[PDB]
Order: sequence, then C-alpha cells, then structure tokens
Amino acid sequence: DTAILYPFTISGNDRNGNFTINFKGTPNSTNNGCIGYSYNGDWEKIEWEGSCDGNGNLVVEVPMSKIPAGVTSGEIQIWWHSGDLKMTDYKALE
Ligand SMILES: OC[C@H]1O[C@@H](O[C@H]2[C@H](O)[C@@H](O)[C@H](O[C@H]3[C@H](O)[C@@H](O)[C@H](O)O[C@@H]3CO)O[C@@H]2CO)[C@H](O)[C@@H](O)[C@@H]1O
Repeated sequence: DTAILYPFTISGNDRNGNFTINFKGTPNSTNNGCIGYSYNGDWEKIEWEGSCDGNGNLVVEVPMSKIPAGVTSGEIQIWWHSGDLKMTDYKALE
C-alpha cells in the first residue's frame, strides 16, 4: 500500500555521526524506504531497509556525511512494510 512520509529537520553544517531513525513495527517484519531531500534543485534519495527485531524495533543509521552540507530538511519515507511500521523519532547521533 501507500508510502508514509515524515518531514525531518537537521543541522545544515554538522555532519558528524549518523542520521539515526527509530521505527516500531511488527516483530520480524521486512521494511524499506528512503531518506529524501533536495539539493541543487534536485531530489535525492538514500535508501534504507531493515527488519524489526523480536521486540518490534528497527534502528536505521545513515551516515551524515552522505547528506550534502547545506541540506537542513527532507523526508523519511516508508515504502514497503510487510506488517505495520511507524517512525517514532530520529536525530543525528555520534
Ligand atoms: O518506488 C518506491 C516508492 O516510491 C514512492 O514514491 C515516492 C518517491 O520515491 C519519492 O521520490 C517522492 O518524493 C517526493 C517528495 O515526497 C516531495 O516532497 C518532493 O516535493 O518531491 C518528491 C518527488 O520528486 O515521494 C514519493 C512518495 O509520495 C511510492 O509512493 C511507493 O509506492 C513506492 O514503493
């Protein structure tokens, strides 16, 4: 079914560590999606995928260095979720 989009905001200048996204979902599910943002007038996507563990938790990490400096916002997208999946929270962490 339908893609789920979550607007995010980050530092435009701090590129230390990892964009860290926590999802809660059906235990043992498969899921995938992206982080999407505009840079230089163009839409760019960094894909993620992962399975929820036995507790229904999924942590996705994307290194910050993959996102150009000067980008401060975009969308976390869920594309495929075998069961249920929600994004509970995100931040840049080291
Ligand atoms: O095929 C993968 C999935 O694609 C989903 O569509 C998303 C596109 O992949 C994504 O590029 C597009 O991005 C938008 C963004 O949401 C918007 O704010 C910006 O203004 O423009 C971008 C488009 O250039 O978002 C869509 C989600 O709406 C499908 O919905 C999904 O079924 C499919 O698996």
